[PDB]
Formats: sequence, C-alpha cells, structure tokens
Amino acid sequence: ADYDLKFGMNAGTSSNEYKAAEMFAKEVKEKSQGKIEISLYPSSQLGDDRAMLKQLKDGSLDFTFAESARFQLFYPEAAVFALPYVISNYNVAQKALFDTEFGKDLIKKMDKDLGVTLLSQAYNGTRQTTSNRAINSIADMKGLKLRVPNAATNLAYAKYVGASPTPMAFSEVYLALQTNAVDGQENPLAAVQAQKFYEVQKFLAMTNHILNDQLYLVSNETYKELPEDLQKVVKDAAENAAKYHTKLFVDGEKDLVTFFEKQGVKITHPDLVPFKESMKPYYAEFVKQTGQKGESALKQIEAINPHH
Ligand SMILES: O=C(CO)N[C@H]1[C@H]([C@H](O)[C@H](O)CO)O[C@](O)(C(=O)O)C[C@@H]1O
Repeated sequence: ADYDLKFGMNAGTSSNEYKAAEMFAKEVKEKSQGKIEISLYPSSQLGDDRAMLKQLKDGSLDFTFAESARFQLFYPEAAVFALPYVISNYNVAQKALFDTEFGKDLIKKMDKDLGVTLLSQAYNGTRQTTSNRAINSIADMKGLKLRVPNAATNLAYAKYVGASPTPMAFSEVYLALQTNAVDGQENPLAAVQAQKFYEVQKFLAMTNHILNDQLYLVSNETYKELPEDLQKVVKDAAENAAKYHTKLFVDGEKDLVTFFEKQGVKITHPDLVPFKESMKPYYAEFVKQTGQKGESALKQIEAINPHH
C-alpha cells in the first residue's frame, strides 16, 4: 500500500487489545480507500512496550499501546496513574488524563519530547493477583514470589504488601508460573484469560490494586506524513476502536468469574483494608521523591469524583 504501517504490542492474538487493534486496522484500511494498511506485530515480537515507545520516537514503528502510568519513565510524577489504590476507576483515569492540568501537560510533553501523538484512551482492566496457593489475606502475600512487569509501581505494589518481587517481561511469565520459578503474577482478568495463566495458576485473588488504561499512540514521524484527511481517518478510527476496547474489558469483568471457575480456578476475596494501609508509606515516598509536581498531580487526581 501507499502507507504500509505497523502496530506493535505486548498483547497476544487472543487478547482484547489485539481484537481492538484489528478493528482499528480494518477501519483505517476501508476509510483510507486502501491507501493505508496497518499490520499487527503482537506478543512482543518487536520488543517490550519500552522498546516499542522508542521505536515510535525514532519513527521505525508507526503505532503502539502504552499506559498513562508508563510515562513515569520520563516524568516521575506520572507514577500517580499506577500508585496502588489511588485511581478509583476508569472514570477517574479518563478525567485524570484529559481534564487535569497535569494530564493535559503530559499529553503535550508526549508530543514535544517523546515524538508521539495520543489518538485515544481505552480501559485495559483492573489488575488482580493469581498464585499457586490461596491468598485469603495480606498474610499470604508475605514472601510470595510475585512476578511483576519491569515497572516501578508494580515493583512497589509487591514490596509494600510484603511479597518478594521478580521482575520479568510479559512474554516470560507463563513459563515462570508453569515451572513454579515464581508463585504468582498480577494482571487484569482479561490478561489472565488471554495468556492462559489460568492453566498454571490454581488461585485468583481480588486485590483490585492498579487500574490500567490503554493509549493508542502514533509516531509523529508517521503522522506528519499523512495528508490531513488521512490523519483524521486514523484519529477517528482510534477513537472508535478505544470505545470497543473499553467495552470488551467492562464486559469481561462481569463475565469472567464463570469462566475461571469452570477452568478450576479458586477465587478469593481478601480484606483489602490492610493492602491499602500497606501503601501509605509508598505514597509518602512518592511525595518525597517527586516533590511538588507529585504532590500536585496527586491533589488533582484525588479531587476527581469517581461517580459519573
Ligand atoms: O504493553 C503494554 C502497553 O500498555 N502493557 C503491558 C503492561 C505494562 O507494560 C505494565 O503494566 C507497565 O506499564 O504489562 C503487562 O500487564 C505485564 O507485563 O504484566 C502486559 C501489558 O500488555
């Protein structure tokens, strides 16, 4: 095609992310009259999300996914998006990004500094904790060998609840669980399904600890080359895809209990009061490290009423 473009992702071919990206690619092909074709590169073929964000910056990859929280790699205060238990729900995640001074200035920085244009935001689920033994309370987290992604906020979740974290890439997790090299991991229900972690984890605990969004990102090097009518095709398609993406996750969160129980998984509901209390020193550390900018981001986000 005139524009043979590429969309990379960590998520695999059975995932909601991939299904929504498929929708995006199909609409862009159709509505561009075939001028743009977007091919998909799932399962970390191109590297992880850190690597793929660098590829958007350089222009060697056209589209990718990231969370708002991922930008804590560049702007430490943006860890606010993934401080456990701070963001109540997706409604808060949306307003935090688009309707705070903090969020709006982040979007502008992603463009100016990082060479990426934010097309749309979707919901990517609320992370829960799977394991090879029951988590009936916070006591069961003590010394649990808990895999985490290579992200500071997930590492801190594991540390402050009393677990023993092992960072590793998403692609490596299934084998780590299967072999019991680690005891557990944490991800939204949809990812537990998509990666088939239920095959290698007997237990799931509703820790409700971090809320993931999902940003549809384009490389400025690519977006600048598209005539403006095709830019609009791409933006409109990303917006349509994000709405579908969010629905896939919302529907799955009300539907997946039946699925996991049918697969033999035991689901627990530990008291979250001590999980939340265990985070108080982390929040203090975040404020110490990120200073006024972090205190401000937290104030702005904690001001958002969670009720639609
Ligand atoms: O790659 C992205 C893009 O948002 N998100 C990945 C996500 C992400 O890299 C982390 O939440 C850090 O922001 O990590 C996982 O949840 C995981 O490795 O458990 C996989 C998920 O696909």
